[PDB]
Amino acid sequence: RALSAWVGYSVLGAVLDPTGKIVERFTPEVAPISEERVIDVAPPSYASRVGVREPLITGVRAIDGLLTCGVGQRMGIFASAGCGKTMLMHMLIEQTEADVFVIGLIGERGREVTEFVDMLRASHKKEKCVLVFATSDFPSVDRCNAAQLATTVAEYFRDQGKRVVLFIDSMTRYARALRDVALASGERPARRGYPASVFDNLPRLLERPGATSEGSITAFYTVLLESEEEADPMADEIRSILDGHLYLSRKLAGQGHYPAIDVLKSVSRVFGQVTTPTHAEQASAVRKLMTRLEELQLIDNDRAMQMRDSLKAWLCQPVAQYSSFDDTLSGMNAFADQNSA
Ligand SMILES: Nc1ncnc2c1ncn2[C@@H]1O[C@H](COP(=O)(O)OP(=O)(O)O)[C@@H](O)[C@H]1O
Repeated sequence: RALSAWVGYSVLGAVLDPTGKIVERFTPEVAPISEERVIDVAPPSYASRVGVREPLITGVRAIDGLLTCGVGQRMGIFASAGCGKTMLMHMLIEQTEADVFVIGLIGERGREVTEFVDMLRASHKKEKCVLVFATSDFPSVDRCNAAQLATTVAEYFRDQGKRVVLFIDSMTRYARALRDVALASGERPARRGYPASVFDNLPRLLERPGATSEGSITAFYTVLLESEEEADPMADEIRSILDGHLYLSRKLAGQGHYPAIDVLKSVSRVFGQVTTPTHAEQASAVRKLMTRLEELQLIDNDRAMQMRDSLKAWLCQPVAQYSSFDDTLSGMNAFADQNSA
């Protein structure tokens, strides 16, 4: 399982199978610069990293205002079917300003992999993106190697001083792949099916992104919620290792409200660390306003109803639209002024 892969500028604008071989390109080769690297390497020493200080502007108002991410943070995207998470990923790719984008699709159906590649084909920052994939037809070993290879490419470009963003689709599937790889060997599984090595190996992958002296890997990890929430232990044991999490709602999805971000169910554990005190005050004000508006739900009724509509309209944002951080904060200020009255 512990394989070596060839990474570098040669795979910029390219699709990789779980072994590091280029199986497709959507732009010419940027430069023939490569490196052989072990894809299951240990995370950087806790004493060598720099703290999550700077924020990462993702262009989305619901994130920049109430859930601001940090350069080096490890965010989670919690979704079920039809919550709109893949268009959220493409939105983040388009709007965010970063040197390199690295997507890692794990256990996805090959149709969806092709669809995402074709989406990357039309992006105007396509030469920055590197896709790594492992379809269902691949063994669990290769689905695991896919996420490890994506993290390794991100690490390569981090050591080059570049600002790197890393997506991993379905951390659930990488967890299940580690579980299956361990179970295929002599490993004992009484903990909800997952043996001991799974819980040591998940954070080993999660603790690799993060800011360094120069160069950084901000990472997003997606988690499937099934359609129950009564039986979902892996989601909650994954949320604990993340520096925040994004909750996507089937409710606002069925409404047509995208990004289907439930702001109240979400948090960025680096928000206060990457936001100015003014922004931090306005965020708490808008949070109180939202909790008051949803707490009320069963001339004082009319104003508050038009206010709920105004706020939900401000939170809604098509992937075409882009909002700068200044305008985002200008909207935050208005919806805080409303809380002050
Ligand atoms: N600009 C848009 N206008 C209307 N609907 C949109 C737009 N962008 C995304 N959607 C909705 O997002 C949904 C796709 O969700 P999807 O990303 O496939 O969720 P998942 O990734 O969890 O499968 C579609 O049903 C579509 O209605």
